[PDB]
Amino acid sequence: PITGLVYDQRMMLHHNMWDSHHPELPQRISRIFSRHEELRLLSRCHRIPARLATEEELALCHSSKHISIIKSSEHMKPRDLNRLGDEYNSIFISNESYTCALLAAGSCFNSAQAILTGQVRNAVAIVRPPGHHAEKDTACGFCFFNTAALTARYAQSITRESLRVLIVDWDVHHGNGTQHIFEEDDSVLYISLHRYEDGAFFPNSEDANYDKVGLGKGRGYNVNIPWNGGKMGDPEYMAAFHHLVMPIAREFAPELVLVSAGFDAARGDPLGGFQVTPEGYAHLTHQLMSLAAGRVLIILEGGYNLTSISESMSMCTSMLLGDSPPSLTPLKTSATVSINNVLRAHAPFWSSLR
Ligand SMILES: CN1CCc2c(c3ccccc3n2Cc2ccc(C(=O)NO)cc2)C1
Ligand SMILES: [K+]
Ligand SMILES: [K+]
Ligand SMILES: [K+]
Ligand code: NA
Ligand SMILES: [Zn+2]
Repeated sequence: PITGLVYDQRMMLHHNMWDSHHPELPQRISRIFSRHEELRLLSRCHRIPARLATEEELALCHSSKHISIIKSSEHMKPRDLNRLGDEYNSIFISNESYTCALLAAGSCFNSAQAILTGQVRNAVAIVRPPGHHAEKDTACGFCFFNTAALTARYAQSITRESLRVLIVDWDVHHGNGTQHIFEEDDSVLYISLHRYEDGAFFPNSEDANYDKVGLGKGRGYNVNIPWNGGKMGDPEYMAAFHHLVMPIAREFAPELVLVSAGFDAARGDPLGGFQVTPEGYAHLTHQLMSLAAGRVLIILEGGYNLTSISESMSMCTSMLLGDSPPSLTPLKTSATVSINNVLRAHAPFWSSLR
């Protein structure tokens, strides 16, 4: 009946030397950590130490070439960091980036280990840079290595290959890297909710549409819930959880739940354009706690309004600690259309949807 928390100020060292106001700020993690202190949540958690991921652990999901290229940035001059970062879609690199990415992943491995060895019931990881856009062979969208995907494979490496891991990705963006890593895998159920706008929203691929249901033995094990038609908020997220996320998750019966917990769908986020409230995130967390005997690890992804992310992630930790959920309209038409499209796509695979 204990909640773990991992945070290490060393992850602040990754920075954008050309644009100090770039939204993926060092202060994202320190602001969230400070809010946990202010709300007296930190003293209620068991502190789990950060560690570096090893290169062998990175190789659970990533190619040796990709690992070595990112590692090579540790001693690069500015011009070379710029050139390397520009090889990718939406990446900046500093000499500290590789270490920080290692720390984000190893923090999550230690948290998964703490849950699976029974030291804690659940945990929260206040980490950066984020992970879910990183692919086997490339960095993308602020992400170097796919922390959540690696954590699922790490968990399987200390239990069994077929350990059932649910990844719920509520960052406003599609976790293209996570989808691809697990596309043929029935051991890892990936469920993403994301703004899509028929491909107009980053990362601008039809891979994020509802008809991408998985491949081969993984068919049915990839659930994309794509939003179209502008601002969505608590009503739409609650409805998606009620009709899709929770029924599928219960049927899958995960043994571990990882949350790719971006807070860029939050009210106030300049990039997401959505209105999910801190109370909304608390309710989503509380629902997920009903799965996997409560074995839930919340991993920070995106989220760029410092006040919004600090309040939102803190509310999630309050839920993990067992606090009562806070008090919480009809859906937008396009949201009903999205949910129905996903229901039709997934009813062949999940009896709970029929
Ligand atoms: C072109 N628009 C979409 C893409 C984009 C925009 C943007 C603005 C500032 C910095 C990065 C930006 N990016 C790249 C970008 C990449 C990843 C993420 C992300 O990881 N969000 O959680 C957020 C933004 C605006
Ligand atoms: K998502
Ligand atoms: K999958
Ligand atoms: K289909
Ligand atoms: Na260890
Ligand atoms: Zn995002």
